[PDB]
Amino acid sequence: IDLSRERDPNFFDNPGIPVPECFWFMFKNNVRQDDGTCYSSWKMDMKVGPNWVHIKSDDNCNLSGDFPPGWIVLGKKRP
Amino acid sequence: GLKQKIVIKVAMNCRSKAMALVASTGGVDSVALVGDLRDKIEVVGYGIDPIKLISALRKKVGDAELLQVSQAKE
Amino acid sequence: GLKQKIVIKVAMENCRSKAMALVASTGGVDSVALVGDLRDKIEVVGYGIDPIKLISALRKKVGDAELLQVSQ
Repeated sequence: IDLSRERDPNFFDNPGIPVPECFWFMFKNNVRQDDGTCYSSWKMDMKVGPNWVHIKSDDNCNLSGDFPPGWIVLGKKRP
Repeated sequence: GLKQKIVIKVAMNCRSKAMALVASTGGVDSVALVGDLRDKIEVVGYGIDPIKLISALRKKVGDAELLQVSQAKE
Repeated sequence: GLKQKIVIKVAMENCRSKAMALVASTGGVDSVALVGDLRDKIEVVGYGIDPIKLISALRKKVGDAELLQVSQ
């Protein structure tokens, strides 16, 4: 898995709220399943295969969460 | 974080119908088709019940799955 | 073919929901966002949106509607 060489997510930034700092990508056995944006130094709840996962973002858009086996979601800088 | 961001996968012209239904919900600031296949609706607003929204979608458009709930932040 | 951003000011007195439904249902629309402090402007993004028909629709079915912006 390599995020430098992942196509930028198809996103829409609501003008009424701050722009999210991070792109994110969801994989099951490294096969990209999903993507979108998120705020860094923040959190979201995401459906990851069968389970809801409370994903934490640090200020470098690194994403920690208790991912089910064979699943991961990875975060990163937006230009 | 008074505003919610909700991402919903919809079996989806179903896009226009799904978009109209969510757009018509109370408290909505924005709806956007997102993802590479444009098979997802991201809604931003206030006082949106995701459960009622998913129910509305399933009875009206077709299969729908809550994917993401997060707050907006200032 | 080109990615268009269109901003329309609409009277809207819950005429907001009807207006957002209409725009959101229009051909080629990717996003609809209420903008301005009073949420009295609709911002539309997409491909192949016809702003003339969109304005006609909004005047016909919601009320006074004004083109503030078209960009791409």
